[PDB]
Amino acid sequence: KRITTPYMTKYERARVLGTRALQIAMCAPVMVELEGETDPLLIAMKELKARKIPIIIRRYLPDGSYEDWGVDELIITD
Amino acid sequence: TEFFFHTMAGREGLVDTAVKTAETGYMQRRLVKSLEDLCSQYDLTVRSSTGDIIQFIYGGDGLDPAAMEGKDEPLEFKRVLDNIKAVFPCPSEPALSKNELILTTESIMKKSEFLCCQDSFLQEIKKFIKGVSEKIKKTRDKYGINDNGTTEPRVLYQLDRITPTQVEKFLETCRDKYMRAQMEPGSAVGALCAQSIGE
Amino acid sequence: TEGRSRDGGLRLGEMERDCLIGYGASMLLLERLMISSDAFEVDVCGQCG
Amino acid sequence: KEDLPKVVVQGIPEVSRAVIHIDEQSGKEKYKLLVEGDNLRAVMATHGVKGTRTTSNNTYEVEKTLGIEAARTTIINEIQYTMVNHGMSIDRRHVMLLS
Amino acid sequence: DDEEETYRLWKIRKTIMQLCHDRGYLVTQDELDQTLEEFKAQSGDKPSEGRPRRTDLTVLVAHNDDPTDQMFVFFPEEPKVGIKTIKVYCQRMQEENITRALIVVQQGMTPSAKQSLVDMAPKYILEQFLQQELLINITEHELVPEHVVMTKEEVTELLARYKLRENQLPRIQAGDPVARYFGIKRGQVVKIIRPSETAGRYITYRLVQ
Ligand SMILES: [Zn+2]
Repeated sequence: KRITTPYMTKYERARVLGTRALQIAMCAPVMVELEGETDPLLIAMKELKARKIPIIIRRYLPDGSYEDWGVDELIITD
Repeated sequence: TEFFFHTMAGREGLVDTAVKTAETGYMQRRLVKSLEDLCSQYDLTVRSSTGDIIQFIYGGDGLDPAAMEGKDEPLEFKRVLDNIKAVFPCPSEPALSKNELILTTESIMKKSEFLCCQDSFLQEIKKFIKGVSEKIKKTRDKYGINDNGTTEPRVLYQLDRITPTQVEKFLETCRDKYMRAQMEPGSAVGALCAQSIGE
Repeated sequence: TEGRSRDGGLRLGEMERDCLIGYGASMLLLERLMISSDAFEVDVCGQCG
Repeated sequence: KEDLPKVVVQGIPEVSRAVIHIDEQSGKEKYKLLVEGDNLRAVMATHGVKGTRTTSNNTYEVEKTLGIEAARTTIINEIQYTMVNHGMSIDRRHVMLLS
Repeated sequence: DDEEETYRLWKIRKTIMQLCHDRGYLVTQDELDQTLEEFKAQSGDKPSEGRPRRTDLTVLVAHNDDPTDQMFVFFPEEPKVGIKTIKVYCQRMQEENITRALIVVQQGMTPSAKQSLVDMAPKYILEQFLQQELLINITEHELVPEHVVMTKEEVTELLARYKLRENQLPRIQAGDPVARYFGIKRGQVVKIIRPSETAGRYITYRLVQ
């Protein structure tokens, strides 16, 4: 069973938001409803608010073992 | 003569401001150039680039200094209890006595969600709540207020009022604050040390 | 280039490389010291090195 | 004839001078001994001195006599001592790493 | 005269007996509660009896597990000890067939004797001291925390807990005073119990090289 903390570190927010914002800037599909928003990153954070982002992080341990976690499943606080 | 002596003391200091930056820069360099590589891993150890151990737990307990509300200490218990009373001054509830307080707090903290916490901290909040139990005892002793709730001057219960709803709220809040002050894995603890020491 | 007489942009010294490390910014440090300043592309032989 | 007068006859060769410090607070109005000289092992090896509480400001000696785990503690004491005796506030976890 | 010297003998006896107790060898409480006056009753006097063997001990068998393993304690009387005295104590050891011997000297040792103390007999160990260092037992010192010698099974347990190799631990050099004190052979682990400002103790592991 997974052991690492259930809180999303701030570095994870920054990297998931960056990568998804880059994916949105290309013609990748978008699934949150957009209220006329245009900036790729405001959309990125809207998809974070609605827990729709389709990414999975892979938390590595220093021995080489790891733990997947859905981005839509971590504990997120501003 | 007074002007000449005073300008001598002025120049002495004004020479300093540039000079006292002469050593500061090279502490700022030599430190960070030996210590910027240390980082905090997902297993709560502190490891160098090659993966060797420096510290089995960061700081001994894994708390970052930017989240310390107290004097090097995560909470100020007195402050939190006073705040939580003010925002929820329930007028319906009855006030607890020493016995009900201890039984209530045992009823809550026995649940496993609190057992996941660091035991040191759990015992710490126990010690505080015992402390408040003693004081409510003294007040009720000095005034001899009966616990039945029937004494005509109802205002006597306003003196050391706590109600169960406030106690549960207080415990959940301490749990948050402690749980959100851990050094997040991946932090550059090594370089933060250098900036805090050169500054 | 170096200075305003020749429009040299501004220097991001070693001392800001450090402040950028402390935040744990890994993509911005790369962006601000390689892909904007002087990125270049090179051929390497894998056999001889 | 001019050399022998210089020879040492009694006391620690490495010490320079020692001063008796006095205090006044209500807890106790007592005395304590403060010494300069770079050799701890000698001062600890005499009658009268409560050797198990003796403390040196320089790291190297305490490491040489009490082992590195005592050196690790003398650093942190020393840095905190100098910071506060100026009056700047640095969180202790930030100096513990350095030691 | 030299009342201080008599007290020095008393103190060195006290501390070595205590050290042998902590190390696990044969020591009994009635011995550990001896007083300076009783020792004066047991011993003679500095001008009358002198530095040679009067009240030194060799009763220090490995009472913990196997008494066949045993400590000598030697008190050579000469200030500087040379190679011939090493040979004398070496044959003393060999004919007594005792595995261990602690050595204390007055004013140091000759270079040849210093050299021999590393290779005299790989089957024997001859940790060396001067009375200087034994006037105080460093464990009683404030600045040093408690140590424990750690056992192979717990070695495996710990390095399983963190999934390490023993080269990934912090280090303590053999020559370090407490390392000398417990006489630990290199390649072992020692538990360090750092006191904290609170009830929480800080436990930490350190490997001897
Ligand atoms: Zn080639």
